[PDB]
Amino acid sequence: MASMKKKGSVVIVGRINLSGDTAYAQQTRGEEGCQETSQTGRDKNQVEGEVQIVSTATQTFLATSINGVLWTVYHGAGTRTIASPKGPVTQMYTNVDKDLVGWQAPQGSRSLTPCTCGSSDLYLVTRHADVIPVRRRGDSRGSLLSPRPISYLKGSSGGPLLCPAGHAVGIFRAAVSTRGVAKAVDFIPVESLETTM
Ligand SMILES: COc1ccc2nc(C)c(O[C@@H]3C[C@H]4C(=O)N[C@]5(C(=O)NS(=O)(=O)C6(C)CC6)C[C@H]5/C=C\CCCCC[C@H](NC(=O)OC5(C)CCC5)C(=O)N4C3)nc2c1
Ligand SMILES: [Zn+2]
Repeated sequence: MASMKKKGSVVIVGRINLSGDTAYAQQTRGEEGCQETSQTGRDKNQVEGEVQIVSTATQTFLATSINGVLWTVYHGAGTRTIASPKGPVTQMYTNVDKDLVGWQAPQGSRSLTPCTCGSSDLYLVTRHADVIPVRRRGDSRGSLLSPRPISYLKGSSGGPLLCPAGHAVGIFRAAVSTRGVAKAVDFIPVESLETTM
């Protein structure tokens, strides 16, 4: 019992900048600082933007602020705390049945607005700042207009699907593939988040 370890915190290591004319990834912390922040849970870096790049000791993925909650996937974060300036912060939402977790949105982040447009013309934002057109096909499904190898989507779970107006429509959860080519995506609809709150 004395030699039992504690898993580290999720750590913000960068962001996807959607501010201006061009989307681009920014890194805010390197691997050594990430590993240390994961163990202490103390992250004093300023946070900005809507889409964060996050990492554990073993995985990296995305997390998206909607309505004052930083949302991501359970298969990335598990039940882990997130590092913050005052120490590890416990999850405010955990739903393994939805592959969904959330923490209070960090001070300085901006939140996306939940979409009420009812539009089926969506855009998936990846960890490489690709903005991928996706046609909505169901409550939790959308097809890529231009399929591509799943490699290009790996590490983007927790990223947003946006409507034409830039509202949040869902959180990227899984990729549907044939012969390694992603033809469709599975996502947590924003309404499932809004119900969870
Ligand atoms: C443990 O407790 C839980 C609870 C509920 C869970 N619920 C789901 C649906 C789940 O699925 C896992 C993880 C997810 C994934 O891989 N997600 C993306 C991703 O990027 N992760 S990641 O960031 O790299 C990483 C791992 C965090 C660091 C976007 C994926 C990108 C590429 C796919 C790669 C090949 C995989 C193709 C696969 N496909 C698929 O399952 O399709 C369907 C059958 C499911 C409905 C249709 C797929 O996508 N996943 C498999 N695990 C759960 C686990
Ligand atoms: Zn909208």
